[PDB]
Amino acid sequence: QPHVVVCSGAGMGHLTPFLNLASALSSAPYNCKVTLLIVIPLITDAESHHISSFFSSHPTIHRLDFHVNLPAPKPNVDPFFLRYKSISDSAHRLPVHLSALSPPISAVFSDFLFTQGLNTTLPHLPNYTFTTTSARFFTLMSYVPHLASSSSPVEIPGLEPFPTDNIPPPFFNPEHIFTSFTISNAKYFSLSKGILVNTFDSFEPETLSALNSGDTLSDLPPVIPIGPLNELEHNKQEELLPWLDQQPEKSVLYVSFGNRTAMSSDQILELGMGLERSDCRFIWVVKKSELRKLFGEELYLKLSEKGKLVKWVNQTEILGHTAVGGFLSHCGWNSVMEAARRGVPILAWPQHGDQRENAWVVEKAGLGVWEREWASGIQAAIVEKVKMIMGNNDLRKSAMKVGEEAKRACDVGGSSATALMNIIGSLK
Ligand SMILES: O=c1[nH]c(=O)n([C@@H]2O[C@H](COP(=O)(O)OP(=O)(O)OP(=O)(O)O)[C@@H](O)[C@H]2O)cc1Br
Repeated sequence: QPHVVVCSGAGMGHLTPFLNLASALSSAPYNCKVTLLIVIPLITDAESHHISSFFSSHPTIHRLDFHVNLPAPKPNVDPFFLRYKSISDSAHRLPVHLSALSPPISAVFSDFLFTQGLNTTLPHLPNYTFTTTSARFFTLMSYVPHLASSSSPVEIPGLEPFPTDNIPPPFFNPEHIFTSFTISNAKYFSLSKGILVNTFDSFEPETLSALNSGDTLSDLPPVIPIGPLNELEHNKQEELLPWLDQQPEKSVLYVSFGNRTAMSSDQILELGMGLERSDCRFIWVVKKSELRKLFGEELYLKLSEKGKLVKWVNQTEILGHTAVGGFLSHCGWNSVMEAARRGVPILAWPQHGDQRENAWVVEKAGLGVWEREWASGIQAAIVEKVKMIMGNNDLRKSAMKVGEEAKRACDVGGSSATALMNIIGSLK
């Protein structure tokens, strides 16, 4: 009976958890009427494919497009940052757009980019901000308006200090494009009904206990873990599954630095050489002619003999496969949670944004280990650490326990399932 609107943003790291939320709410035991807002046009052609597939497989979820013009490119500015700004700038349009829906909407579950727009413009709708990052990094985000100097760590009372090394450098520049919309939106988190986080109590217990006490970041509304949100299905299974079926248990390293272009040609080459020297079986989402002459023919062949060099996979199907023994990851939060759910040990090589703090959380939780200066010697970093990640050892066991706790959290009666049920049960 309750009609809820899930308001997604731009790019897969934002899209996926919104799709997962929308799907979870549509089905039992929540049984909501769900509308899924999509910002058009989409930033890449790939997302269009995935979004269309989703609505076909969930006919009871209504699509709602929300047009926002592409901003004009700039020499200096990142194109994703420009797009986020444009979505943030558009957000004030949402209450009218959303209130024109039927039936009556009970609540909005929205991207952080829509916070200021939804929370300051009439009509006032009940808005839960759904952050797609860790509780850890979210607490830093909430503090960005209170940033002055970068001389010392940022110390939020009641939380472990944030070293300057891990804070995105833009956050110390109030007119950096990213910082500007972070501030604008974070200033109004206090007017949200709650902050939903794709995490679980036993994964981030120190952060969450501090928040739950009322003494730390007291202006925030309740911060509510609702994860790990379990994944969607698709009408095209992962192509590599029968190849994975042929490999020994826990023998394959899954390698992914996310959707966007992450590493330089020199870095890709070095990773190639390291993977070659490791003799590990692998599946590596690289971001097939480019690669042959990037690696050279000798190395490209040797890599092909042990692994799969791919442009795209169904990541959850890979991580759920018994052949996969480890995950070399940039620690985008969706990837962390997908790995947590399946108990897959992570070798964390973070690059930017929330990734370093996410990597810290991964190590603190016993899900993996963060190689802080991986990028100073890529070939050596993989050759040294992969065997510990891929071993039958203390880390494998700690990762396995995280998986058990992650499944427990979203099972009936679990910390996250209960949290989400309470939200939905309170609804109009
Ligand atoms: O081949 C692939 N298949 C695939 O299903 N994914 C899926 O993209 C999703 C989003 O990724 P993150 O959060 O891990 O990293 P990012 O850097 O791309 O996003 P941010 O959180 O930093 O914005 C995850 O749900 C993956 O499962 C990604 C890749 Br790559």
